[PDB]
Amino acid sequence: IVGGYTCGANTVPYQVSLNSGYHFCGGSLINSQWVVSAAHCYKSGIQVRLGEDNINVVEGNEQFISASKSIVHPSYNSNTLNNDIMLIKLKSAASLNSRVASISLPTSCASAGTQCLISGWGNTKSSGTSYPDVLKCLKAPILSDSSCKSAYPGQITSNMFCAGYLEGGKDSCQGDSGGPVVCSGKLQGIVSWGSGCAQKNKPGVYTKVCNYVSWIKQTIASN
Ligand SMILES: [Ca+2]
Repeated sequence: IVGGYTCGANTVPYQVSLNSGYHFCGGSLINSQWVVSAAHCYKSGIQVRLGEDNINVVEGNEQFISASKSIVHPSYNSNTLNNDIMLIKLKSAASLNSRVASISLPTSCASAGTQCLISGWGNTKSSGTSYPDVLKCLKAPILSDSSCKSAYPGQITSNMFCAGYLEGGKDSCQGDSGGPVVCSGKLQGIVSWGSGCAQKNKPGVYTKVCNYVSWIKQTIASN
């Protein structure tokens, strides 16, 4: 997160860190046994870390649970990042409490102009590199489809939306991928891609979660 703020410990209780020896992506807990993340975050050997603030210090609210199964979206295209979504099942159910909690799925697609909360442990610099230890937060609006497409000609599909600031300075970044965009208490987005971070006229591009609720629900019901 570039240009955001320090969330505070466990203020984002659905935020997970995906760990393969080191943090490499975010994710969102959607029930006691399932996490949603970005397909481009896929790898084997994932451990899900819940209850994290400082990802380098055991502070007392963590749950570390290995993944039993990963499901990349059937139509994920890594070349175009279309359908950049994946589900991860936990080997055991997380213990849910106020600091570890699931985020509701949308019942409809949110609108341009809605303010959302984006969070992650990604890079905090736009021309440089500094990875934080504690969770960073950004409040940012969904941008119109037309300004999104104008910013990224030939690249924005019906499964993507832009959020952030065309003036630059405030954005998600490398290492935030897979994490949440939450608007009015619903998971509307997954951190997916962008050109650099926090650059003028290059806002963040997010997986449009509302398109995937039927796939998420039926996948969870049968796995
Ligand atoms: Ca920790």
